[PDB]
Amino acid sequence: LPEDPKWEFPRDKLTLGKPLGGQVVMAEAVGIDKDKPKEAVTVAVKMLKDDATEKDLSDLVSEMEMMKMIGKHKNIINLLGACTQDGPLYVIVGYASKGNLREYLRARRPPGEEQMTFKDLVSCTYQLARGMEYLASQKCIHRDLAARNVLVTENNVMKIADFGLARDINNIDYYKKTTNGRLPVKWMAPEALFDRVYTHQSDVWSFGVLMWEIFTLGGSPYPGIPVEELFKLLKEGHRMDKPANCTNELYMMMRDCWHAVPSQRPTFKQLVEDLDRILTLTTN
Amino acid sequence: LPEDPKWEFPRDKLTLGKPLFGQVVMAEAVGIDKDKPKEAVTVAVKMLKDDATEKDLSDLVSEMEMMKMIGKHKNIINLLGACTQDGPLYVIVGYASKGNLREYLRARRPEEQMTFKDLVSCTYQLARGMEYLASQKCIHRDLAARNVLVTENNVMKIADFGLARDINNIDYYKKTTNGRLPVKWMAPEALFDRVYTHQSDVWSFGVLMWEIFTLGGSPYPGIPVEELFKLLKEGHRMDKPANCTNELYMMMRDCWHAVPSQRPTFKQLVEDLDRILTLTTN
Ligand SMILES: Nc1ncnc2c1ncn2[C@@H]1O[C@H](COP(=O)(O)OP(=O)(O)CP(=O)(O)O)[C@@H](O)[C@H]1O
Ligand SMILES: Nc1ncnc2c1ncn2[C@@H]1O[C@H](COP(=O)(O)OP(=O)(O)CP(=O)(O)O)[C@@H](O)[C@H]1O
Ligand SMILES: [Mg+2]
Ligand SMILES: [Mg+2]
Ligand SMILES: [Mg+2]
Ligand SMILES: [Mg+2]
Repeated sequence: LPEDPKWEFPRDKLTLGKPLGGQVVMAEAVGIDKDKPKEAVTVAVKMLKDDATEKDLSDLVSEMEMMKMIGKHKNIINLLGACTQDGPLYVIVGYASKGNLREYLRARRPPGEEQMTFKDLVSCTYQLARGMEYLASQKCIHRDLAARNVLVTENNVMKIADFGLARDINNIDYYKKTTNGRLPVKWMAPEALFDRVYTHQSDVWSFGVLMWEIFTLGGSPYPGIPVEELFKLLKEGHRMDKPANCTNELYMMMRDCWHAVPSQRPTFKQLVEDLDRILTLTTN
Repeated sequence: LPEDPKWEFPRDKLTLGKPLFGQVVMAEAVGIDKDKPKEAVTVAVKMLKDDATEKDLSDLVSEMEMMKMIGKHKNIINLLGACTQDGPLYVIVGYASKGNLREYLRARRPEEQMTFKDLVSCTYQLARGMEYLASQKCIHRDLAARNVLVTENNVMKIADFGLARDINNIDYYKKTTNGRLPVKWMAPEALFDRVYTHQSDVWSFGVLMWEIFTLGGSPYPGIPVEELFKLLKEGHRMDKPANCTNELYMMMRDCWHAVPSQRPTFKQLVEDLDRILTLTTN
C-alpha cells in the first residue's frame, strides 16, 4: 500500500501489549506525540487476526483511510498513526481507558461501580449526537452505530469508533442487492435493506437504537425478537418500548429517529439542539 | 423461508442449552431420531447472534441448504433437522463431544497423547470426507482444523459449511469472489484468478495436514497475512513438521503445487493415505 509519511509511525517505537475487547491490542508508543519526542504513550492498535480474510484487510485499510479524512473531533476516536510499510498493517488510535459504552453502562447498573445519573445519560447521548453531527458535516456515514461501537475515555468523553463499515456519502452503490449486507439488522434503518441506499438519516435511525441502549443501561435491542422476524414487525409499526427510567420526551426523540420515512426523522443538528436543552434544563 | 417438511423439526421438542454465520449451542432434541420418538438426543444448534447481519442470515441458510444437498457420510458432520417456520432459524446438527480438531490436538500435545498412526488415521478420514464432498460437486472453501469436529469415538467430521458452494455457483473472475476465505488456508488461484475448484480445496487440505502433524500449530508462523501471497507467488512453502515422515510431507507439498491440476485429487489422496495407514498398522 502507498507510503504516507505524515501518518507513518516507526515499528521499533511501538511495544504491543495486552489484548483489548480485527484484533485490537493495547500498546506503548514512544514519541507518537511529536511534541513529546521521548514520551511513551499508551495507545490502542488494531491489526489483522492470524486467520484474517482478504475482506478483513481491505476493511482495515478502509477504516484507516476514513479516519484520516474525517478530521479531528472531540467525540470521534482519533487516529494517531500507522505502521503500513515492511510488515503487518497497524492502525494506531487513541486509547479509551473505560472501554466500550455497552460494557461501561452495564457495569454501572444499580446493584439490584458508580451508578449513572439521569444527567450522565443525557450528557452521553448529547456528546454522541455532536459526534454524529460532525461526521455528517464531513459527508461520512458510519453505518454501524451502536453502544458496542462507542468508547469512553478516562474523563468520560464519548468517542464514536469502529469505522470499519464507514463510507463517504458518495461511496455507496444505490439499489444493488449487495449493498448494506453487513450491517447489524437490529440497528439498521429499513430503507438500508428495502431500498438499498444509505444517507445520514439512515444513521439517525441507528442513533435512535443507540439512545435506547443508553437508557436501558446497555440492554439488547428488540429483546426476544429474532432478527429474521424483525423487519416484518417494523413494517407493522412495531417499535421498542420506552426504557424504565426515561422521560416521555426522550422516548419521543427515539421514536422520531425511527420514522419509517427518512426525511421525517430529525437531523443530527436537531438532535443536538434538543438534547442540549434537555441536558441544560436538567442541570438547572 | 420455504417449508421443507422432510427436514422440519418441532420447536417445542427442542431445548437450547449452554454455548459451544451464527453461534452454536448444545441442545436436547426429543424424537429427532424418528425411530425413538420419546428419546432425548444431545445435539448442536447453529443460530444467528443478536447482532447478526443480512449476510449472516443468508450464510446460515446457505449452510443448511448445502448440507441437505451433500447427503450423508461418516466423516461429515450430519444435519439432523431445522426449525425454519415461525421463529428464528435453527440448524440442528450432530453433537461432537470432543470439540474441533485444533483444540483436540493442542490438548493432546506431549489429554492422551496422539500417536503417529492416530494422526495418519485422522488425515485419512478427512481425505475420505473431502473425496465424497468433491464427488457431490461441493467445494467447502473453508477447510481447516478449526472446522473439523471430533466425536466421542474420535471420528473426524468436516464441519462449518458457512462458505461452501456448488462447483458451478461461483462468480468467475469477479474481484469480489473468495473475499471471505481465511488467507492462510487459501489456494493462490482463489485470489489471483478469482476461481475455486476441488483442487483449491486440496490445497487447503495440505494446510490442514500441516496443522494435524504439528498438533494444532498455526500455519506460516511469524508471517503476516499481508505478506503471505507475495511469498507464495515466489515459491515459499511451510517446512516439514517434526512428527511427520518425509513421505507425508511430500504429500503436503503436492497439495501445494503451484499448478492446480498438478495437485493430487482427493481420490488419489485417499488411496495413498489408505496404503500408508495400512502399512503403519500392519
Ligand atoms: N481505542 C480503544 N481503547 C480501548 N478499548 C478499545 C479501543 N478500540 C477497541 N477497544 C475494545 O475492543 C472492542 C472491539 O473494537 P472494534 O469495535 O474496533 O472491533 P473490531 O472492528 O476489531 C471487530 P467488530 O467489528 O467485530 O467489532 C471495543 O468494543 C473495545 O472494548
Ligand atoms: N456439532 C458441534 N458439536 C460440538 N461443538 C460444535 C459443533 N458445532 C460447532 N461447535 C463448536 O463451535 C465452534 C464454531 O463452529 P463453526 O465452525 O460452525 O462456527 P461458525 O460457523 O458459527 C463461525 P466461524 O465461521 O467464525 O467459525 C467449533 O469450532 C466447535 O468448537
Ligand atoms: Mg465493533
Ligand atoms: Mg469493526
Ligand atoms: Mg468455523
Ligand atoms: Mg462459519
